[PDB]
Amino acid sequence: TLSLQLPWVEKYRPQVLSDIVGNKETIDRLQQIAKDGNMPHMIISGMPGIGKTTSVHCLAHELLGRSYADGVLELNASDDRGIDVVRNQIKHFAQKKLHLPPGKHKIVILDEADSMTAGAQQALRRTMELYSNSTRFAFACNQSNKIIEPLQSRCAILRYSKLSDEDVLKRLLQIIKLEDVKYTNDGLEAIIFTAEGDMRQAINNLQSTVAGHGLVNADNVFKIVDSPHPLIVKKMLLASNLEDSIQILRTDLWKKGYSSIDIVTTSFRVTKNLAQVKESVRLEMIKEIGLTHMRILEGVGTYLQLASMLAKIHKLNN
Amino acid sequence: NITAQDVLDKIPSLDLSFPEGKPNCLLGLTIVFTGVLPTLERGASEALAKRYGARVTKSISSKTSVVVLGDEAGPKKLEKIKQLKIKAIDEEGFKQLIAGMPAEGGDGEAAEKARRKLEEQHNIATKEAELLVKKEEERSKKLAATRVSVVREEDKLWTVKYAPTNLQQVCGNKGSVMKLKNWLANWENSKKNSFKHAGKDGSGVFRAAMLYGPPGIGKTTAAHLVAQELGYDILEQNASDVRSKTLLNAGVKNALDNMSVVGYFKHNEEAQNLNGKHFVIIMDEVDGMSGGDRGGVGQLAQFCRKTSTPLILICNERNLPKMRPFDRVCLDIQFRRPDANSIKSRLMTIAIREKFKLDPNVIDRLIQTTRGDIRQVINLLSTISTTTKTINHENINEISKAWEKNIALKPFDIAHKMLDGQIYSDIGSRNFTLNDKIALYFDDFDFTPLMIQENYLSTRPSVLKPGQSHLEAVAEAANCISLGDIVEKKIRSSEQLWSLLPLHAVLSSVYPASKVAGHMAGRINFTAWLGQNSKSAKYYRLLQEIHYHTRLGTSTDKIGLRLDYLPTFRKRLLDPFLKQGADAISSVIEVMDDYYLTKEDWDSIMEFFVGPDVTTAIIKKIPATVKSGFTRKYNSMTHPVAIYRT
DNA sequence: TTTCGGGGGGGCC
DNA sequence: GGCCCCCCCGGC
DNA sequence: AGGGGGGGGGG
DNA sequence: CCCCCCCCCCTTT
Ligand SMILES: Nc1ncnc2c1ncn2[C@@H]1O[C@H](COP(=O)(O)OP(=O)(O)OP(O)(O)=S)[C@@H](O)[C@H]1O
Ligand SMILES: Nc1ncnc2c1ncn2[C@@H]1O[C@H](COP(=O)(O)OP(=O)(O)OP(O)(O)=S)[C@@H](O)[C@H]1O
Ligand SMILES: [Mg+2]
Ligand SMILES: [Mg+2]
Repeated sequence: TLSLQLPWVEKYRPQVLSDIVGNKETIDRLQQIAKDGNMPHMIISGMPGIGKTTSVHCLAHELLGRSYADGVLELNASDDRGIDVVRNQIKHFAQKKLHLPPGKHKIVILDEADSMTAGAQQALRRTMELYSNSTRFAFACNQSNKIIEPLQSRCAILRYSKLSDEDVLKRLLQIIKLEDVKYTNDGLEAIIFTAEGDMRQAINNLQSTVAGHGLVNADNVFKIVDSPHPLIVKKMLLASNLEDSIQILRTDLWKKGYSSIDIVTTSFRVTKNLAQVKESVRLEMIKEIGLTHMRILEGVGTYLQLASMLAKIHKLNN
Repeated sequence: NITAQDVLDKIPSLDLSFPEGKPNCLLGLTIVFTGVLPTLERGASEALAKRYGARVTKSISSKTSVVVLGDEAGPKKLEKIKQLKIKAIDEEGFKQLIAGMPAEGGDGEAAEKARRKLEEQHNIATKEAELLVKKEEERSKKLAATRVSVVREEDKLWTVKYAPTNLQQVCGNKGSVMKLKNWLANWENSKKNSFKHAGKDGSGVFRAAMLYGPPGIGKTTAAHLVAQELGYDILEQNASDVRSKTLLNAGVKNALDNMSVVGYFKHNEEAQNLNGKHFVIIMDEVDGMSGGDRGGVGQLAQFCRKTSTPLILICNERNLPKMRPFDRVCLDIQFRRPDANSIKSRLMTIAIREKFKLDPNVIDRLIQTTRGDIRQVINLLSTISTTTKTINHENINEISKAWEKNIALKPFDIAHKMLDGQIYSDIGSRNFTLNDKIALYFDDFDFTPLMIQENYLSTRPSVLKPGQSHLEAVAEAANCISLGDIVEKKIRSSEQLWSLLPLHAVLSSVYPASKVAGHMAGRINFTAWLGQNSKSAKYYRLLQEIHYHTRLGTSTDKIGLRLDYLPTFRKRLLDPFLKQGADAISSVIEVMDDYYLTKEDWDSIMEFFVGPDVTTAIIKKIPATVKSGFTRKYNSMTHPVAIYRT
């Protein structure tokens, strides 16, 4: 009862570059680099649950073989990465002497490099250049704009795309085959629908199902999983009549336990990206939503305020 | 055989899917694209034009050959076209043109000259490749000779392998490199003259240099090559070193007037190499001096004027406030982004040596992808060549889109882009979305609202709704600006409601611009609110000083003092000097003594009035003798003090 | 410019 | 080693 | 947007 | 030496 089982997200984390699904071109480039060598300074960008850290770790492992423990310096947001660290520890690591195969170099992995301050990034500049014949840098980030322009100039840009439904289904089917999990097509479709291109969320929900109810079907998935509330907000804001919008707001959001601040923020975000409505209408709707958001922030967060916001939105959209 | 002019004559001329042609069929013909083409977008049309080697010019000029014209063309475009009598064609005309030149040549001197230039570029690339392979061969021979009685050349970054070796191999910024070389080659003469014999170039007065430009243009490379070519020994400090006043005054300072032991022990057998014994200081990445380097900038500025050896500073952006101390203590050298015609032969040489095909016609596009970054374009070539052996027009679009450099815009650029009517149209809004506008605001969220408020009254709109006037749109924009100001006050409060920043983006910048979006009717002006606010703060502090210097004798607040008391104080203090001459002094002094007023308070009070009661001209017109006597009388007596130890 | 709160990086001791 | 101080962001 | 500056072409 | 395209860069606490 006191022993824990390894989650499938860690038990089936890809260990070779061939097992990473999606972004076929970039993965092929990384595989060929590993086959040949001469890894350059690179920055891998993307969104959560796509395989950036997995890609960097697999590349480093396959490149350095037995010398992984001596030629890889990994630092993330859980470690101190200030100006002093960059100027002493990373500099010493880059100046270190180590024997590696002909076309191999030491690797400095900076996971979540976006959080790094400007001073540390500036200090890294000449260090990445003076010792490029023995050390190479691999940054992994979610927001590339947080990395300063001089650092971006020195590295190769690798922007990852969101995993398509086909790739997520392929990896999920492999996991099911390995774990011998009974499933139905609708259950897998629901898992993909909730995943939104996030493989980590897909695997977590797949484990929660089976762990919770057993056979994977839409019924059990939706019993444990909730359809993303942004879609509900979009449906509410696109209703033809005020009655339908209020009905959706009550039944699907208010009675489900969602807070008013969450609802208004989601409405703002959804209205921002409604390409099927004119820009002026969206701007007026955003003005009304901002008024309601300010009212909620002041402390008056009630069903009546959201209903009034919906009524004003329908007034504008007429 | 076939002349371009004849084919153009055959094509119909306008008055005021596509077929595949042959390689370089449009070579030597300059094409300018204006308006909106129903079939191809601006980017797609430009790519199709560059496919055939045509040169695209952003502006219409007398040398222009043809100008494709569609719909929605600006008045300036039509005016230039009519003035310069330049032919224009339609989509069908361009389709016929792209297939009407099977001979890809045989035309006027323009095409022949373009072909000659292309051949010269190819020959230069071939010669560079030959020299590089010869250098590799001699290096291998030396290595073999050494081994008979360490870093592999295939294990180096392409940016290191093809780094410039001499100053003639650097692409672009020829003038800046020449200026730096001249400055460092005449440093001895300037030092002998105490840096006072300003030469024709004006570089003889500066003992320090400040190189500034965008990333990846060859600044550090140029500095190091210039220092090496002249024999100087290089001392370098980068951002990886803690360049604070404490350690700067204990480190590099001593080297400013000391010989180099390395130079003496390395050039002892050389002759005429005086510079070998001297130092050249290179401070790289001065703009990278963060809080970790306290007082370093001021110490560098002080050194710039008190250095006995040449000193070169390198920075990326020179126009920051933090770089003000170097205002007029160094010779400023600007390195601009190199043009796509400067690194062309270098790219052919790299392609030849690396055994991959790089069609020249797609080289230009790559330069725009990295915004003129040579390091970035070399890295892009190295990464793409890893799996793709051909860089042609069939895949350039994907590479360009996947390697786009996202540089945050500046206040003026943000204002220009956001006050443009194109993006707010249906098609423009479809391409440039509302999310993009909010991101453009967030690029600089502290100055975008002020710039928008400053520049929303100086545009000719193109988004006016039917029946609406410019004034009504301005009023609506002002109303939304006021609402955004209220939201801003709420954000910067005791509650720190930063979650409302996106809403502010829509209320302060996006919505008013969408209401008055159009074409700027004049120069974009910097926000005037900051200087006015500083002036208001200064005047309020002065008013408070006067109020607390006169509180004992007055019954009012600061506002009441300004609005009611000060005019009568003017009548009692300034008018007498204008009527009875010097005799007023005594009386005026008495009044000041009655309210614990000083000369500084007198000037401050005189500096408040506005409108018909401005005293600047009148005060200047006062006789000098009267003011001198007033000052003498004031300083010849003892006056009371309202507040002790102010 | 700018109303707290959190983080970093340096300066006394 | 510890206070004490100054400077700088804050949406997604 | 308007004005200054750098470099290739004609002259 | 003088002039004309073609674009870039800077206004900005
Ligand atoms: N392409 C993928 N193929 C297979 N599994 C993946 C893939 N991407 C993510 N996963 C799975 O999700 C888990 C986490 O993947 P990560 O590499 O940590 O994602 P990440 O993008 O690096 O996270 P961020 O950007 O720091 S929030 C992996 O252990 C895998 O089990
Ligand atoms: N004008 C150039 N000609 C040829 N190669 C260049 C040129 N500029 C940059 N490079 C290439 O990019 C590499 C780096 O050039 P750098 O001299 O470091 O540019 P930089 O402007 O000093 O970069 P910053 O300011 O530190 S971001 C060179 O070794 C070259 O390989
Ligand atoms: Mg990760
Ligand atoms: Mg540099």
